[PDB]
Amino acid sequence: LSVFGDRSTGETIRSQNVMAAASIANIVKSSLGPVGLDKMLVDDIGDVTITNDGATILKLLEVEHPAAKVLCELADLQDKEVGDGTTSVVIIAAELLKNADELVKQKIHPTSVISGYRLACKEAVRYINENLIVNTDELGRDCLINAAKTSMSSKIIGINGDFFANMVVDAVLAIKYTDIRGQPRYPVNSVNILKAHGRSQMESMLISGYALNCVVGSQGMPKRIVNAKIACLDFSLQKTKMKLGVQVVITDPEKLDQIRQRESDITKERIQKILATGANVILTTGGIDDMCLKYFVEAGAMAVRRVLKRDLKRIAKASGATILSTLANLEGEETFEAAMLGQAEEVVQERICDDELILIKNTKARTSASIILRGANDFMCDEMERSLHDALCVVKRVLESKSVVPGGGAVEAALSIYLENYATSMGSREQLAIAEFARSLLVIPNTLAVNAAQDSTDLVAKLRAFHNEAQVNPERKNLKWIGLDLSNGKPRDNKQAGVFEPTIVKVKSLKFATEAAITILRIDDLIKL
Amino acid sequence: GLEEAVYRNIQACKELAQTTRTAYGPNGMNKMVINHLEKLFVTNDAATILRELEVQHPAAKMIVMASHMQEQEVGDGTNFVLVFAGALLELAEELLRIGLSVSEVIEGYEIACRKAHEILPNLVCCSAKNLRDIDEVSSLLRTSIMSKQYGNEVFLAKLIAQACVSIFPDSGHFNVDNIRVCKILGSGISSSSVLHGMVFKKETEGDVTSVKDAKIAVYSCPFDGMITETKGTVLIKTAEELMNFSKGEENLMDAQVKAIADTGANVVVTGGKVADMALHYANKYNIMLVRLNSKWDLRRLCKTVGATALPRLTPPVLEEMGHCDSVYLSEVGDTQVVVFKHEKEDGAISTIVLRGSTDNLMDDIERAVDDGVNTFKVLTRDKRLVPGGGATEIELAKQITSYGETCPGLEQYAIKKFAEAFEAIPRALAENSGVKANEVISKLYAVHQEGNKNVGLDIEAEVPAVKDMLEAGILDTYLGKYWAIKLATNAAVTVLRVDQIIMAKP
Amino acid sequence: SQGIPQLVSNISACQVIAEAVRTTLGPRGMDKLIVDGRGKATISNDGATILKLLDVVHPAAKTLVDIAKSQDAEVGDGTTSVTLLAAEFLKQVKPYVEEGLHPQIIIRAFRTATQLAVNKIKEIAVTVKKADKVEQRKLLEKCAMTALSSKLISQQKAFFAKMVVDAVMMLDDLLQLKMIGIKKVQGGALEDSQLVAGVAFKKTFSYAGFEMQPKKYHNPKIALLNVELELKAEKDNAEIRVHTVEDYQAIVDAEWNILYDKLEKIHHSGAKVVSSKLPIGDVATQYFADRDMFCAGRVPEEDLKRTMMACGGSIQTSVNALSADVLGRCQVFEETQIGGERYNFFTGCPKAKTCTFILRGGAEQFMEETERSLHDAIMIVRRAIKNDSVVAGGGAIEMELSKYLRDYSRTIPGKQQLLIGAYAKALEIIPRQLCDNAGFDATNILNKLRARHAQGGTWYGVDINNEDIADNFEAFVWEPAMVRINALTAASEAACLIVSVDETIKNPR
Ligand SMILES: Nc1ncnc2c1ncn2[C@@H]1O[C@H](COP(=O)(O)OP(=O)(O)OP(=O)(O)O)[C@@H](O)[C@H]1O
Ligand SMILES: Nc1ncnc2c1ncn2[C@@H]1O[C@H](COP(=O)(O)OP(=O)(O)OP(=O)(O)O)[C@@H](O)[C@H]1O
Ligand SMILES: Nc1ncnc2c1ncn2[C@@H]1O[C@H](COP(=O)(O)OP(=O)(O)OP(=O)(O)O)[C@@H](O)[C@H]1O
Repeated sequence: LSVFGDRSTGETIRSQNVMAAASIANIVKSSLGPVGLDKMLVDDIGDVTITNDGATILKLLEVEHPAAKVLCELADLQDKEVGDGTTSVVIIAAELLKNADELVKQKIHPTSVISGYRLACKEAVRYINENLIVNTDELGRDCLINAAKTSMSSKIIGINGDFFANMVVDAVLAIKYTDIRGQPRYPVNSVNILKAHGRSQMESMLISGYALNCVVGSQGMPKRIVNAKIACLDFSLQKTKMKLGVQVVITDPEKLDQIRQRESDITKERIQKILATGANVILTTGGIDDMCLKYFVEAGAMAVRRVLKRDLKRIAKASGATILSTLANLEGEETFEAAMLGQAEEVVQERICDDELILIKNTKARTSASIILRGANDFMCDEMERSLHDALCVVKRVLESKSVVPGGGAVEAALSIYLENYATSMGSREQLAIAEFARSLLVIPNTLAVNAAQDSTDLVAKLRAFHNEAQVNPERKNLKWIGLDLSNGKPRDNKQAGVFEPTIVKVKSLKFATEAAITILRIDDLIKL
Repeated sequence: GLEEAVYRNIQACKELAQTTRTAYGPNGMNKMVINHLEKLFVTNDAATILRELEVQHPAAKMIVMASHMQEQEVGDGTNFVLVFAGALLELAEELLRIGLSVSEVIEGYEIACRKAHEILPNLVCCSAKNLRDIDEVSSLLRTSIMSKQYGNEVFLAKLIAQACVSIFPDSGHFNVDNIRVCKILGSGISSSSVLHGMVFKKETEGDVTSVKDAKIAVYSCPFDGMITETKGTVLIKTAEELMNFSKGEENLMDAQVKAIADTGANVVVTGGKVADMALHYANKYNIMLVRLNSKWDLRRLCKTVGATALPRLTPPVLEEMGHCDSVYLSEVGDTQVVVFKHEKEDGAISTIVLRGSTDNLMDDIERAVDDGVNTFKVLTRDKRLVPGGGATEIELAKQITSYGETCPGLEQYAIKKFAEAFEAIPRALAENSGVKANEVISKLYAVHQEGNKNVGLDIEAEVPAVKDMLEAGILDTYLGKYWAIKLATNAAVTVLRVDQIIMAKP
Repeated sequence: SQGIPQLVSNISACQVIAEAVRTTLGPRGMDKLIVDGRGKATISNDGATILKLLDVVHPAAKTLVDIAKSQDAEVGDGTTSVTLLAAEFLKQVKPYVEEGLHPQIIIRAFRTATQLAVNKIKEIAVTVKKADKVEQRKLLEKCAMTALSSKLISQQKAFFAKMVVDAVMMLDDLLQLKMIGIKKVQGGALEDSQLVAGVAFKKTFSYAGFEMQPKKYHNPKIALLNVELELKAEKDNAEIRVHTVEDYQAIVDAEWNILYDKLEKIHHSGAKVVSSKLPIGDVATQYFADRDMFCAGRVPEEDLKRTMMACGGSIQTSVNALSADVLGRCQVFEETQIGGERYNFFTGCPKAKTCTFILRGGAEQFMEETERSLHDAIMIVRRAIKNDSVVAGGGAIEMELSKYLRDYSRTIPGKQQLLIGAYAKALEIIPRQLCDNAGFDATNILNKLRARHAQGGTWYGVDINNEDIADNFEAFVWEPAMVRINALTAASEAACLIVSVDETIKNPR
């Protein structure tokens, strides 16, 4: 035969496709879990990047093989669907291929394996949805306080766990707003975590409102105001210019003097229109003139200068005000009355050590707050801020999706017993397809036990010994919803520990891994050109 | 052609330690050994390993020659020498890489060896009460039969107990030579028993079931056609001349068995085969005829009653005969055996008969019985017992490190490594039981820090924790641990003292 | 080599012993051809016959041979059942060895899973003595019928089923396979297979002696000799060369008196019939016809070996030692004409524990296929009267134990869960190899059999006749419970002797 390449068919292309796919699983085997190990990503230039996140591992992993190129696209179907889950699809689907490769040597055609996998996947969603938990128990009943306390144990904040877990539980429930038909989700923006030196870490206070890290300057102006109008503006009340790169020409020396007298006179006209609206809360990015601050201490307007731009975007979103970029309305100068102003209740200049902050209370629609992490030095405050941010996203991603499931090895250990008893109920050349589907789901506690420095033959088997008793008899002495605590090396209940996972990250993982294992198993011939 | 020249003397002994490290303990693995006569054999005893494995490196032959001295004065802990002294030479290599001299490790080992001989009397908890009871004896023997034949110690601890109590009134004469083992093919270990006197597996071929004659003669020659010591040209031509030799052979053998009846001997032992017509002449004059084809069964009888084996065809010699009280037959275990009982004598001979279906299985029980007699052969001396299962190996390693820390000078390095060589023996017991050895050592030092002594390994595959050895009934011999530490330190100091080996012509 | 790779070298030598007897599982299994050094071919489907003739040189492979050596002496067969079961225990734990699991953990779970197999069998074994009010003769006629099913005598299988149940009834409580003889002679129809209560031979003695020798005897003295009574014999002759012509008359007369004095010692002993392996001449049959004595020579030694055990005599080569101590006795001595050949046989011995079953047929392949099924049908009806507590064969007890050891594995935490769970899949080698040796589909049968066991089928197994599943307890295919216990404990003990070995020591010789 004279063709334009090399041809190879048979079972030898089946064994070569599963050995190339399971080798990619070994790249993401040790990096699974919160205790996952780092791996070096050698570039073609010569530099190396140390990443342990499995989503960034498969993005930079470049294997020029079509069997490994199939597993590259499921990372793009995972983040666009839910956003998490990625490498748990890879270890499941590669162990699905390795168990199915043993079936090819045992005189089973893969057509019974493909049709058996789709019925094993649909029955896996049925057993999961019959054992779910509705998104509730937000107040009064803990699986939360204890849920965020496990994430906080790795840092120095974990000495007083009950003191700091209450600051993140009430902050998560404060940022809840439906806003579409009764959705309620949680926004990507969260509470602003500031820091100060309050002589110990026990002086943190849960402030129910946003806190600005700015100082008002003068003292003769009163710090306690009662009016509700809040003004936000981006144009500078200082001496203005045309452009940083384009300038106006000044030829005569006396012509230079009269434009400075006009700058002192046009500042008197702009302050007449701002204070006519009644707005006392004045926040200016570009700064406030020195003679303009003289008019604010007699009128009683709480003027704050040199405010950050990203802080003002959360302030204008709080009171529902509009950010004004330029004060000139394309032919003259106006203040845009009753448009850029919001409503509030009380703004107090609270005495906080080394940074006197500005707190706002009862705005229009903010739902955000602030946590003042008072401490001793910059070492303990910077590590506690990232601990609050890591504990915020744990409680956030759980209480979004409308129902959750106790995860961390509790899902796959319960599915290994039900799908085996379901496999003995069908027959018809698909019993071995579902029985090997149950053993292929056991690699999720198997890789978690070897990463927790425990005996993998004992820790996985302790999960299945408790999940089998839930199916034998419905008595309450059977332990139900048993998770995997990788820290102590002992299985515990996920309802008491608060370890929860969304359902859409668990359903779409079993859906995508079986469809990826179907496509590689359908390859029986190789053609190259 | 030279790389290190001091490391190759230690690596040859590290290979000798690896052949018995995995074979340590009640959970130790067996060894498929091949005999020199091309016979398949399965065993796990440490003495049978070195007897078949012809080791050739003379640096590792010092520990093997120490095992032959370990078999003297104590019959306990041959595997203790190959593990502990192997851990001595392995831990000494970490000191020589730093820059320490080999003569500094030698004097530092002999300092910690004399210190370990003082802490070992402090760990003696219990002792034998000398009650000669089967409940006191079998409680201590259950630990010695363990690590030889695990699972079948409930039948072996009672059978050797009934043998050693019958010798203990004979004070100062208890030994392993008084308890002999004779293997009989049968069902299993459940049908085994213990008898008194000399018991052979072969029954009496004659029709006499009981005889009280004292004169016993042993003839190694078989019963066949008699050959004259001279030339003796015997020629036959016709059939009548052949019948004159056939009838003349029976008539001369009638006078041959009559010479045994003339000297008053009714017990004859024949090493070879017996003819059918000569068997009829033995039963006519009431003579007990026992066939013993084994040479060790014949050599046992000469060293007990004095009856020698003569090569001639039944010579009437009164001087070379033995003396016994009562020789008779007994039916035990569906098999008739011969008993050389001592009725007039007080008796100090006991024989434990073992039953089994496999000869490869029954030989491992024989090494477990003789190690059980040798446990109480040691206890004829001063009775001191130590807790086993790695209980004394951690407390001795705890006090030596506490002693070596307070002692200043350069000798503190060899004392600290003398304690960590004792840690390999619980590491050998934990690894053979399928348990992570790093977790059991941490669990042993945590309970010995608070003063909870007598804590050893819990023998279980699923439980990585520990338990008490006093309540479990696990007890070792202090004299078995006394001579084992002294002989292994004297062997490991001999390998470190020798630097290079040079071959020489005779 | 110590540790992991020494166990892998012993786990690959276990495969070459199981593969020698993998295809011989079942009555319809494939045969094996073993040729020795002399050049003789041996075709046998028996697993004990192959393992005796292999003589493997590997030390780890000699363990599984000596376990089967102990099995044939006590039980009698089932050497391929204890070989494939001990082999499949190792192939399931083989990926667990490279994981780092210690081989002692393989031992600690093999002792647990074997004891659960004993307690499940004794709780499920049913004693069948007088179930549904049937006769015991009809029960052995149905169980021996399935042993002869799908054979060449299926046209008259009801007649051959009555022949096995009549032969086992004529013996005492001491039943054995070697006491029954099977003869193969050519000619006749298939339904003409008669039965002999005692020992019979082909009787190829075609010398002189007719119109004499009465075939009826009440209590004859059975003489057992190995002497030749021919005129041109190799042991009775005289060659004297001389010139004297009246001595020429003497050398022909004295050569006759050599045979005459040896024949005179036969009649002086009082023997009515004489038997001899060596042929008997015409002048010796003429001498017995004058003194009214029966004679029948040219008998095989193997037919004489079953005769001396029944008649109570012994074989004596010389004729001088013929007396009443060695003469056998019987009560019925008749002569038949089965198949046109003469047949001598004795009936009514004082030690009558042996018989002979003659086969008839038009082709030799129609006879050798039956005697392979006849020896199996004899041991089936032997095990039925011996052990009353029986279970269903055909892999029915193996699929039930695979169900009981699976759900109990999920109730035990630790390293025993993934091992005893693999022990349940290791017992599947008995129903799987019954499908491949019979040429069926092993996928569709085992998936249907395991689905039937979950719904409540406790006696369903693999049918070797059809490609269906059937209740072997109701189809009268049985096996004793005590043999299944002894085959399970010997398989786990033989699997323990390969796992517990960690290093091989070879003495330099
Ligand atoms: N709180 C927890 N307790 C115990 N186990 C957990 C917990 N959270 C996650 N896990 C386990 O960690 C694994 C997640 O691994 P990792 O975060 O390294 O990658 P991944 O998120 O699976 O990859 P991808 O982003 O594609 O899905 C899950 O399989 C889960 O079982
Ligand atoms: N079941 C057990 N419990 C506690 N300790 C044990 C057990 N088995 C063995 N040991 C420990 O093992 C050491 C002796 O074990 P072992 O029986 O293997 O030596 P041995 O085989 O008697 O020596 P030899 O080879 O001379 O017969 C002792 O220190 C003892 O404490
Ligand atoms: N009629 C049958 N139908 C299905 N399976 C059968 C049948 N006869 C035998 N077998 C299978 O064959 C195996 C027995 O093999 P084999 O006949 O070689 O030993 P055996 O003769 O039964 O044993 P023993 O040597 O103890 O008599 C059993 O496990 C059984 O499953």
